[PDB]
Amino acid sequence: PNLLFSMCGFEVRILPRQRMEEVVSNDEGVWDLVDERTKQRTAKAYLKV
Amino acid sequence: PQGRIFIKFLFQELVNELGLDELQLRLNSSKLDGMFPLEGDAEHIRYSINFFTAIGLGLLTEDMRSRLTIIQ
Repeated sequence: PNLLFSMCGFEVRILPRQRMEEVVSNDEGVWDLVDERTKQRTAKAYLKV
Repeated sequence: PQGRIFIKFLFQELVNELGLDELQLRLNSSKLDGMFPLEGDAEHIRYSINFFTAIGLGLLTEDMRSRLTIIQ
């Protein structure tokens, strides 16, 4: 389910909201990925250093 | 009108997490009456539908759009 990568010093774990099997409100160190058109949030990007 | 803006930000945030899909289900199951009049008072329904179409969504207003033609 995960898609990992890292750029600069950021490490990013991309979970599509689909396969998370649960959607939980999470802290501010976690991005929400918003589609262009549907204006939805389809994936959470977890950030670490 | 300040409060109007408040509502605007409220639903415009509340959409992005649900995505306008779950929105219609929750609302339709949340029995909001005073905000979504089906009982009558045409002009108020004009204000509601015109308002949500002013937000830029308006897809919550179809059930009320029917009641426009039913009033006329």
